[PDB]
Amino acid sequence: VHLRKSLAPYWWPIPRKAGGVWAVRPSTGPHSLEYSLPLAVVVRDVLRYAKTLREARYIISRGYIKVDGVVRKDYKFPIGLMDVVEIVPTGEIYRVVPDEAKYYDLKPIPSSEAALKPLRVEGKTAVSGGRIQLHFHDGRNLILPPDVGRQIKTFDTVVYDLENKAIKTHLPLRLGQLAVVTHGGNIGFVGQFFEVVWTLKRRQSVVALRKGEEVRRTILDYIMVIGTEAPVVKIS
Amino acid sequence: GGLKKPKKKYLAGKPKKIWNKQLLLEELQLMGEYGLRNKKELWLARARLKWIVRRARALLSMTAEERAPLEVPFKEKLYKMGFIEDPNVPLDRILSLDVRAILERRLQTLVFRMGLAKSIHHARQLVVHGHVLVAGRRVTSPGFLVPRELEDKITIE
Amino acid sequence: TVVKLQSRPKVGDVVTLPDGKKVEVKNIGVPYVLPPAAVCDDPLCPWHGHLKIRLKLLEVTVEKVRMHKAAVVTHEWVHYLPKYNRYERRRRRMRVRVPECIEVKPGDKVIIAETRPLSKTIAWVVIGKKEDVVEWKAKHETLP
Amino acid sequence: MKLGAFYKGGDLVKPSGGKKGRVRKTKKKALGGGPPQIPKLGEEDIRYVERVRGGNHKVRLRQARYANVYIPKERRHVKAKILSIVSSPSNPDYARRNYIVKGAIIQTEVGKAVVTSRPGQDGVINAVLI
RNA sequence: AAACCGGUUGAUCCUGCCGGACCCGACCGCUAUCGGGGUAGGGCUAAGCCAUGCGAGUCGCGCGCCCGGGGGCGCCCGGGAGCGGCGCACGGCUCAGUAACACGUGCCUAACCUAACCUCGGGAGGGGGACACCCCCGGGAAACUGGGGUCAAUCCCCCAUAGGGGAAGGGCGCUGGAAGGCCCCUUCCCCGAAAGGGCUGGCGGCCGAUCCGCCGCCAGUCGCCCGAGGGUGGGGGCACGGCCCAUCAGGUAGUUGGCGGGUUAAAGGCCCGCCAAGCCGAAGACGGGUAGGGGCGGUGAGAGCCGCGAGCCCCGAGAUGGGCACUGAGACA
Ligand SMILES: [Mg+2]
Ligand SMILES: [Mg+2]
Ligand SMILES: [Mg+2]
Ligand SMILES: [Mg+2]
Ligand SMILES: [Mg+2]
Ligand SMILES: [Mg+2]
Ligand SMILES: [Mg+2]
Ligand SMILES: [Mg+2]
Ligand SMILES: [Mg+2]
Ligand SMILES: [Mg+2]
Ligand SMILES: [Mg+2]
Ligand SMILES: [Mg+2]
Ligand SMILES: [Mg+2]
Ligand SMILES: [Mg+2]
Ligand SMILES: [Mg+2]
Ligand SMILES: [Mg+2]
Ligand SMILES: [Mg+2]
Ligand SMILES: [Mg+2]
Ligand SMILES: [Mg+2]
Ligand SMILES: [Zn+2]
Repeated sequence: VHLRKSLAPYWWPIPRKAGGVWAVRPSTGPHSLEYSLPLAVVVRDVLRYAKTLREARYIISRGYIKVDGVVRKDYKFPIGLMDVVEIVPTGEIYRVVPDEAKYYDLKPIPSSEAALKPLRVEGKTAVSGGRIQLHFHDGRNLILPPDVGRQIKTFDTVVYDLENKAIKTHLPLRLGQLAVVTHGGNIGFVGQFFEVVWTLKRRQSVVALRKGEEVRRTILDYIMVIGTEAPVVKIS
Repeated sequence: GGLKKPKKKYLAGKPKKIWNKQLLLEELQLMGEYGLRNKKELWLARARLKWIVRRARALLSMTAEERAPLEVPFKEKLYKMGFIEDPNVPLDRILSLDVRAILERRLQTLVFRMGLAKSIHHARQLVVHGHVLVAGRRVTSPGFLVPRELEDKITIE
Repeated sequence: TVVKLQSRPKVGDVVTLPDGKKVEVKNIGVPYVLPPAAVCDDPLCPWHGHLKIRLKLLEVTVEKVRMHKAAVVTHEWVHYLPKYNRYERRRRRMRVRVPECIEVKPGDKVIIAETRPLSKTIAWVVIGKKEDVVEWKAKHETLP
Repeated sequence: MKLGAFYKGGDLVKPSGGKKGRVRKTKKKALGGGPPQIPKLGEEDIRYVERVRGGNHKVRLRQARYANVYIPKERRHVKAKILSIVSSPSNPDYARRNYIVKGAIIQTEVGKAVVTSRPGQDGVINAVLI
């Protein structure tokens, strides 16, 4: 399967005309094609550690790159929102976070919050045994007992332990929390949740965010709760 | 189903009626003073002049709020190129800008107007053979439109 | 198969026909349309059957009711012509499904909703007449 | 199966009755269909498992002898035997050729039952006693 | 630069055509030094016919065998013909068919499938077989191909359990705008997994220089099966938008709908049995003609006109004309 350079996502940090007629195509990983960047692009463009595609594949082939605690040796692995990228031989850590300019950015983070990942609940399914399965914004799943999974509704953000496969902290979606817009024109904006026009489809509800006193509006689908007045993990 | 291809950039200054006597007389004067090669170079200067004037025309038609972010930067950019003299004139003052102001910015003209050569055609020959250094680098295109700040760096070999 | 009612029921009501079967007025997910004033047992009915509709709604007028459990309605809109800067009124005829619990006549304005295809030309069903509509507003919660 | 002989693609006729051209020259294999596989009344049960679209499998009853008749009045399931097909309301030619389809009547050992499954697709005859 | 100029009269004011001046596209004539940038070139002509060559492979960390060099612990390395896995449905070309759910925009699939990959939960027990390369022979002009012997597998098959499908009755519960869905309970019928395989290191045991392995365990790593979701690709549906002709006015009879079925991965007159007479049309049916649709492009001060709507990108269709299937996640290639 190919990806023409014209059909590449608009926000990717690559020149549109100059270059080849091809772009590296992500291999159906834990994100969406429109909202993910392949690992070889990050190693060559965003970190500039490789000057060619073979050099980027060589760096990835050694297992030097760790993505969310798992060494990825696939150069077409997709990276997306709230993912933790760690470079082993240099010890630097980044969290791909919603950016006001690049639309998605590699921000350095402290080593303590490297195992933590904030995940937005995209939905729940009832599985065998009566347990509940949670689906997150990057396709990741987590099966829970029925009573604990009853109190986690959709669009709630949960801080997930990659190290323990557990839920550190559950952040319900209520009016008055700190949210970051994760898609759309108003990307990168972090503000208080203070207004909602509940539509018939909840995913299409109009939501307003405030930062004293710049007010931006989006739909309810495009905002992730990052907690109260203090963001739980460094995003900006 | 249409593929874009580049078009001539000197068409805006080209006259649609070339066979006018007074038009032929005025243009023949301009080629003589500044030593141009053909009418294409002369029209290319006018095409630049039409850009500066048509842009200033549209900025006048824009609202006061819309004009505000672009008004001063437009005049400032005109000043730095050396076309205008005051970067603080009224916007309607730019409308009467004259094509000779663009022709003076040509690198061939500056070599002659700085006394670095015997004649304007000699100064074209100086740039062509590569004896004119602009800030230490050889700039061999006689139609180079030098900006204001680079003008003092023009030397000979 | 169709039993009329002296009064209209609500969503979730269960009514038993003379055949003794119990029919529950389902919730079709549209809160500004009242259920019909009679009950049918058609499995392809959206009120009293398994038919699922989408959230696309259109308001049309009945033109021909001579097909079995279907009707010919007309859909109207306005088209802007940029060259003349004027409008043109356009209309298109559509085939829709008319359930037994809902009675329609020509000239009447009804409500239709997109479903899965039911025949070669029918993919919309009469949710209910215009008079069964009810004013509806969203919710606007704001933190001061 | 996906056979072009049983193509399930759209007609070449408009709702106005006029004819329209062919946008595609060939018949797509995805839109292909298959011949009927409803079982025939036989002295033993023969089941055929068929590979279908996406590498899935469908159980086909080539030849039917028993029916899983269920008694509503008693709430018991019996794997009774089948003696004859009484009548097929969808088409009498199914009963006339001893072919079992959903909605058909069968005079089983326990009595009569109405076939409640699609024996060409389910692969078994689930029956409910009348 | 929002422009006019020539021409009907003996002369004049009009009307009204035709010409001049400009830009771009194709072909052609005369002439032709250099460089830079650019997704220019049998499209506007036959989807006319073709000599010749090149145009999809890769993996020894799935598998046995053979050969050569080296070394003793248990093998190292190079090579050969193969089996086997994955890919070859992407990529490249062209513009006949198509006035259509083809294309564009905006929405759906609560009516669907999806190998490779990601995440969560669970699993990997027992037992068999065959066919290549090769060896002994061939047959045939060649294409191709026969018989016997013989070593393997991540090759093929069986058994178990998990799981899965159907029919039926109940439910607290989940999702979701809305359950013919998911989950739990009960009854029966039916189908029905897996490669613990490779590598590395460690341990121990069996065995022998005619062996250079086999076995048990442990860890690391790459893999295999099931359930759920995502991802990607694809099938299908809807509202609206975009040619000309009335010297084309009535057309349609599976035609329009209903009920019951078959088939499909899945809804549907998709197909079939029965019932009705409906469906489209002057707001232009039907018929004819032309054309792949869009992003877009040329021109003009603009409204607009035109398509040079060839080249670049997206969707569609096709592979001498017309059909039909195998394999496969996916082709009717
Ligand atoms: Mg159809
Ligand atoms: Mg004009
Ligand atoms: Mg005269
Ligand atoms: Mg004319
Ligand atoms: Mg040709
Ligand atoms: Mg391996
Ligand atoms: Mg080999
Ligand atoms: Mg091979
Ligand atoms: Mg292709
Ligand atoms: Mg043999
Ligand atoms: Mg296998
Ligand atoms: Mg299930
Ligand atoms: Mg078995
Ligand atoms: Mg085995
Ligand atoms: Mg069906
Ligand atoms: Mg038909
Ligand atoms: Mg070409
Ligand atoms: Mg053919
Ligand atoms: Mg072929
Ligand atoms: Zn009803």
